[PDB]
Amino acid sequence: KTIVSTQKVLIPEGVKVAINARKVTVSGKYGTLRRSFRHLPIDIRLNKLKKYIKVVMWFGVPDSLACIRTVCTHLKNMFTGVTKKFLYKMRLVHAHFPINSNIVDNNTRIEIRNYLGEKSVRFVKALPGVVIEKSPNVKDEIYVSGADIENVSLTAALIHQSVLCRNKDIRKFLDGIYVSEVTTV
Amino acid sequence: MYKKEYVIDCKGHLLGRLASLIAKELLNGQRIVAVRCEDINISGSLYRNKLKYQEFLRLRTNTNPKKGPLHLREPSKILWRCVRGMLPHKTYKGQLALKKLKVCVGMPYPYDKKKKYVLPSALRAFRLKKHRRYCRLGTLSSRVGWNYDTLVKKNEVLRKQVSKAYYKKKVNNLNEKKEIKTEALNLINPEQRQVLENFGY
Amino acid sequence: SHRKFERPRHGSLGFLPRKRCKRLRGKIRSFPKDDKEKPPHFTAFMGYKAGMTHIVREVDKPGSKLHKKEIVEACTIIECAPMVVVGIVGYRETPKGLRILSTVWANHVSDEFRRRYYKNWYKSEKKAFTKSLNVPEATKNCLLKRIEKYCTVLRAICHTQPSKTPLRMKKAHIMEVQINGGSMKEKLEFVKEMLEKNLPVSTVFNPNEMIDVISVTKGHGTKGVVSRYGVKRLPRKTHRGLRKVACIGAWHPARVQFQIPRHGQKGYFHRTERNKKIYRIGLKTDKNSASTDADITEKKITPMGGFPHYGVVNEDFLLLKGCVAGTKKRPITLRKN
Amino acid sequence: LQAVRLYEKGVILGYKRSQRNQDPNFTLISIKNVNTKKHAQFYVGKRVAYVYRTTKHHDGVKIKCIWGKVCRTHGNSGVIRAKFKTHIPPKAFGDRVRILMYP
RNA sequence: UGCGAAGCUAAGUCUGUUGGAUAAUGGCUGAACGCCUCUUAAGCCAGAAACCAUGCUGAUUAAACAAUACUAUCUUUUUUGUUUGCUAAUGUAAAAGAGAAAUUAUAUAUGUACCGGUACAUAAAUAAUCCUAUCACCUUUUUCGUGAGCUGAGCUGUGAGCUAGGCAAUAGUUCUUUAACAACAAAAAAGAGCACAAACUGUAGACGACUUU
RNA sequence: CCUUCGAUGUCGGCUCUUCCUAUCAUUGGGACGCAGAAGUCUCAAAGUGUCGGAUUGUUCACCCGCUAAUAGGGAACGUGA
RNA sequence: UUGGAUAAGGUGCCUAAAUAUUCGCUCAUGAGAUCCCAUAAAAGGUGUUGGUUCAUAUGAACUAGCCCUGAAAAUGGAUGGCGCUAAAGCGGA
RNA sequence: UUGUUUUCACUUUCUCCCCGCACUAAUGUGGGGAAAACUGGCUUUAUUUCUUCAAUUAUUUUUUUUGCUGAGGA
Repeated sequence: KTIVSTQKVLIPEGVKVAINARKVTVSGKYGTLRRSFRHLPIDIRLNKLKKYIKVVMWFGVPDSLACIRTVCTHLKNMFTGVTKKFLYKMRLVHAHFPINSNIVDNNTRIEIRNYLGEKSVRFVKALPGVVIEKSPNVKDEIYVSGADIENVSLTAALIHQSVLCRNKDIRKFLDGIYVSEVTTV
Repeated sequence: MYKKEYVIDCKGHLLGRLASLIAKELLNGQRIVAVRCEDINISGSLYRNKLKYQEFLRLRTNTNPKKGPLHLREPSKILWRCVRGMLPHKTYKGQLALKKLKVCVGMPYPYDKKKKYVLPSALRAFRLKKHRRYCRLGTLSSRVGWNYDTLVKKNEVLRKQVSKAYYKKKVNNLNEKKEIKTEALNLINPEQRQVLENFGY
Repeated sequence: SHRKFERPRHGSLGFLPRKRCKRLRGKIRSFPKDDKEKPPHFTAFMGYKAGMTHIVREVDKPGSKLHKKEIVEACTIIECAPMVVVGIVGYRETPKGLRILSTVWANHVSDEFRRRYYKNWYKSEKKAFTKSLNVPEATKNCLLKRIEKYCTVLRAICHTQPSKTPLRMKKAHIMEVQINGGSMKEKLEFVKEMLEKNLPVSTVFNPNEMIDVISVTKGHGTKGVVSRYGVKRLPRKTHRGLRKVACIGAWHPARVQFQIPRHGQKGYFHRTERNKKIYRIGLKTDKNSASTDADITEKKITPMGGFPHYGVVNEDFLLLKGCVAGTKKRPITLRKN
Repeated sequence: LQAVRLYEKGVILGYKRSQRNQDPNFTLISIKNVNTKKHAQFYVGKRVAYVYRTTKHHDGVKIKCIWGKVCRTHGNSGVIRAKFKTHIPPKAFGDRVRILMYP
């Protein structure tokens, strides 16, 4: 256990940042960045002509010395993601009924049907400003995108858990909505 | 302790520590008016304090709940009951001390413009580790059935606007009173001038 | 030890204490809620015991065994001696509850309404509402401006007129009826035209909606447990009578719990009846209002032989689902859902 | 203006007691601006006046004073023990007392 | 024998709601440990007849309170006092300068100007501060502000001053420094209806109470 | 054998109320040697409900049925002014 | 009886005296809290820290403080109560 | 069956240089070397009031402000 713990980030050349009250204000290409991190003890060193962010924790004992690691990889991935959109790789899955999609209202209020033949209404949402839309290459694929790591990630997270059935063995009943890989624009 | 009455802003104050300080003041004989009791903080998770209040709620006289412990879900009443638990309310002197206390949510009419004092020995920022969990008495009361939290907030924002405007007037009054001091000074005789300067006035 | 055979408790604990109601009218605890999107209209009405009868109908619920075949139903036809709107009350929200800012009275107040403020009207000087109705319009404009600026709930003080009914009572019944709608700035105009006249129902009361009834049940004085809570009668061999509860509690707690049925007052209770859907609109004078084009006879709301223990009905009619609590001549309050 | 003060304010706490046991010979008194034992020691020889008012006259006056003096400090938070000619009545707990500047 | 109004009565008819956080589970990120990794790391969501509300019943369960309507000779200043059961009349849980209006964040906030962002100031023992106290009296030279009466403005009064003058305190060493607030009584000056009972009712009822005329 | 022998009315049933959960059914779940059914193990949960009878003084029991289930208990072996 | 000073025990309020100083540990969706004393075990623990042991700043195996599971009962309920987490808890000084 | 001695490795720096050449938390840093030694210690000189002369113990002499008590009557 020791006193100064910090990482020297390498700020991407395609962004421009600033700091105030543990509220970092950044501008990339797609837009501007801020977030509330007031749950953690965090200080910042910053440069702009010479650049690089340093998020520093003082007297960080190891239980919370991993808050830093989280944010240090997280924000470093944040600017990269907002520059180059983060693209996971999800396949709509079906063993018997090829999935019915009624995508009403411009990527907002997505619908799911043809999943065990209930023929009822179901709809799970996502984040605003994040797209999870059909890939014209294959009908069984919906490409996700976005600018934030969490933006591209909850929009792939909230979906696997939305239309689950009852009284079927997953070892043989292989129904699901899969998410496999991550790529970029 | 030696004032006619002390008005205490309960925002950001830990419930038990605040109650102990208030109870000792009341027992010594100082009248206390506690305002904004819905912003009192309690250490421990909101779910923890929720469980504690449900344990309190399931508690009642089986024969006749009318006689049972009244639960008093308003945050001001919660602070009042906590204070009462820290003084001998069964005695005459303890009852007088209990009645010498007033508790409010928000700031009612005769507390817009008297000074609100703060007990730093009970402030969350000085009594709780930043990485540790705390709750808010207004939220806890709303979870256990107070349902007046939003109205208190909307009244509080109007109070904030009124206070903002009147403080903005007061600072202009104060800086004008300061700039008239400047040439009230150099027109004063040197022997008084020197005394005022060297004694920091 | 445990009971050998379980059975649900006698009576409901949600209607305690089973004591006499403090009033005769049916008071409303809660009015229907309001929303921002919705437009501004009326909220409730009132009247006297009007009649809860059948009316022949036909199901259309897909998959019933009756459906196309004729059915008989049960609902109520309601009474409206036109209520007179005489006052306005403004309420504003506070952490201590919803509190009156002020009430404004109409420039001219009836005598039936004035009679309610007295216990011996015949011997009085009839001085009530004599110098408070000649105030200038300036105070009205100076405080109704505050009403919209500070108050969030608006109610109209209305009163019945028993002189249009066979009641012996001459005092009017007084109540307040909320007003519902959306945004406050659309209420100032709408609360400025109907502030003196009497109340025609058809403005809001419309087919295919739900309303509720509230009143005071009949009185039966003191009655035993067998009638108050419907407890099991004891066997005929019982020594000191059989119309009682055998065990009124275990040894411990060494007290009688409040859940034990006991002798006491039954009836003359305060009750609200829910889920009554309104169905039809009608009048008092018109002749083709109650019957239909399938029957085309001649008759209306009018009764026959005289209403036993009531008299004759000469006011408006409608149609609403349900049946109603209370005795004859009892004031009944009609709320919406 | 008028009515010069030249005395320090105090409040009569209870007697010199333990838990569930009292010694009415000494009464605890808290002084206005003292919060430490070292500062409380500054007032030792000083006389203490408990000035109260009665419902009716006793010498043509409605005011009676009983006299005492601070004997020692109590605790380390600026509370003193005072000994009076007669024991302070418990109805006077929380009342105002004068720590006079003499001797 | 019968119905058996109505009453009472079921063995009949009528009626018997939607909102919040919410366990396991699944996840976002991602360390410890190069990298994997629901967190025996940190921060964020999906989600039950249970819970709390909503709704309903009481509310002398709060010795609770509000608005309204009418009425009761009634209400404001001054002086002296409150040192047959009665017919003048006083009580303090706390006066001694009881002095003090931003809001907020605690790993910094607050202002001002621009479009939460920018820039600049302010703040960081912060009440360890600031504000208010004694210059009596009278006389004279006058100065600047607020109210009565008067037509942005003249006069009087008031508050604060400036110049100059001469004028007071004394009770023997302290026994509380009789100094606050509120009330009351007397004397002066000014202005300013109803309920119970009774009869009736029976929507009520052991009696009270309740509903009525 | 600690209290009660200048007396605490000693079985069962009937009636009535409340409480516990070690949950029988109902609610929402996880697992299965789980295709579906029907079930078995298990989690959060005590809100609601847990019956009609033949024999026997019986508790206990055992049959006939219905049910969705006919779960286990406490309250001075709850309850004899 | 009058003063002084203490024992046992305490000093957040109830309750007289420390929201004392100083160093660590602990977060509990049933934390813990003074002999007698008012219950708790076997079995599971890569959080902390000092460890101890061996393998070429590099892995495990143990070990032990606190915390958690194990840990279910009947009127409503008791570290004595309130409450307490930069402790008012645990182990010292 | 021990004493005894010898061997090297250490410390001050805002010293400086070079490499990463800014990679520093800084008005520098990670690595390799030169510097004197403004650090320091050592031996002296007259002084301890320019500035320390402490802490503990033993042995002594006082001092500030004050609470309570006054038996007796030779």
